[PDB]
Amino acid sequence: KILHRLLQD
Amino acid sequence: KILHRLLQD
Amino acid sequence: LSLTADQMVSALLDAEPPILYSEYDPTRPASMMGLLTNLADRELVHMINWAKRVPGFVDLTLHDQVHLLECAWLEILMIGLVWRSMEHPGKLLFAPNLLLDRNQGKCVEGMVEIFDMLLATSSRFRMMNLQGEEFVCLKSIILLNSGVYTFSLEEKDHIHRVLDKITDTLIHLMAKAGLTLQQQHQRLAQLLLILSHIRHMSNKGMEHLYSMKCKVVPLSDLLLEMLDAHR
Amino acid sequence: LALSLTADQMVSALLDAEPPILYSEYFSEASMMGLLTNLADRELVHMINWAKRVPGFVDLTLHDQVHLLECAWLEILMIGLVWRSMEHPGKLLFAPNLLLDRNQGKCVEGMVEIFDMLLATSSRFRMMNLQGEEFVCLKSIILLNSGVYTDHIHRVLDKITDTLIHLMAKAGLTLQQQHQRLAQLLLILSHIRHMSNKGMEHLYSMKCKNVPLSDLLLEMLDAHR
Ligand SMILES: CS[C@H]1CCCC(=C(c2ccc(O)cc2)c2ccc(O)cc2)C1
Ligand SMILES: CS[C@H]1CCCC(=C(c2ccc(O)cc2)c2ccc(O)cc2)C1
Repeated sequence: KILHRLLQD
Repeated sequence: KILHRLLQD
Repeated sequence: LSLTADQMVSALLDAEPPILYSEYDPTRPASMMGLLTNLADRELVHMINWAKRVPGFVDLTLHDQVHLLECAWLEILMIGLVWRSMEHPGKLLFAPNLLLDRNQGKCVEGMVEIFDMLLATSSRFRMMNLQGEEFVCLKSIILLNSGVYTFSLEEKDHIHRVLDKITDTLIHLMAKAGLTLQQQHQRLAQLLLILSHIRHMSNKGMEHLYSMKCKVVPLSDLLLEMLDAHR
Repeated sequence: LALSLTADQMVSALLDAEPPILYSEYFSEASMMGLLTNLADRELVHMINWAKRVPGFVDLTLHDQVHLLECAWLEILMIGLVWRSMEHPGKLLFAPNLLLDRNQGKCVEGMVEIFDMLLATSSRFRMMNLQGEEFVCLKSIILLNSGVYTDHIHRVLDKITDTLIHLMAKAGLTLQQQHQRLAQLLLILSHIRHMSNKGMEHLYSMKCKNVPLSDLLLEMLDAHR
């Protein structure tokens, strides 16, 4: 999930 | 419509 | 709405529809959706006459009453279901003779997701220790709120006037229960945040019923008109 | 940390966490949804960081953070839209360079219904004289509440309620006027939920009947399918 990566910026 | 009739009843 | 909160509560309590039974037979295990449909179809007839006894509802025009029911009928059914099943953990009580499990929900495809949220809602009422006086208020709020913004020039301030009266009624209930001013707003908020879940469950559910209409679950003549109003 | 914050400290943090008002590219079926998809895709990226700047949201598990965002992402975009379009009656301000009315909604099938619901919500905020401090509280509530049922969150939800009341404790509102206005604001959230679901089903209608969606938007969409 892209949201995974974006939620740990 | 039935809803109109049952509300009118 | 020239009536105190105590008179408000009692009126809503007296207007309460009965708990109907289903045609379910334990000896016999699509089939389940047939039972629920016939159950809901008979529940509707009681809801329509219940709505008439809700303070302020009959003051409205016929066309407005029709819309408010068309848009909220499943919400009112679902919150009724959640309330009945409140003291039955992990189970939904559609009827005294129809107590269902998180295993018979798979007997209908795509229903297992709806059951989850319904069970979660029931578990929320349980943890909050919801009172009947609060439930009958929430039910009447849904009836009067689920429409309005889906609508001579009306003047819908009457609905909001009744809605504000139902709010004061809830506050009056909690205050007599010993809740502090802070605890009252919190519970008020928590209760009304539930309605923003019943809406969700209704929408999801509603779309599941529109799917079955296009086939093997022949809906009643009333349910079809309540369903077409959402398309 | 959220619970140990003050009401004013809650508002100040939320006000500072606000995402920016993005612009769109500078109509028809494809033309309309094309610009909206692009706009929304860029807004999501700002929303994600906005959510991480929301008190109590960081304390949640990564999975729970994901689930909450997947649930309320359209609600949050919509309440944003509704709030921006507040001082533009009868029109939707998707972007400062993109103001749309109901007549333009007829470019896409079944969008006129969702447009009127949005215009009605925006109208109700204006008639209620909704404040910016209240708006940031409501969207925070939508984030935490919409997918908590499907404990710590409730402790934070109760804090935003206290914050909302504190806002109404200011501006000289009666206790009666406080829990009535509180009730009115929270009942609107029910309608924002409805518009989202009806919006979501229209997006999935567009996904199958092939404007191309972004990978990010496509993944937020599959969480509802
Ligand atoms: C398809 S989703 C399903 C989930 C559980 C609740 C159920 C309802 C339902 C809900 C509450 C209730 O007391 C009686 C009936 C339902 C409504 C109409 C219908 O034709 C069939 C069922 C909807
Ligand atoms: C499908 S109906 C339409 C109704 C108005 C709101 C709209 C949204 C929308 C809402 C708010 C916003 O700022 C940006 C975009 C949307 C979302 C994703 C997408 O690919 C296209 C549009 C959904």
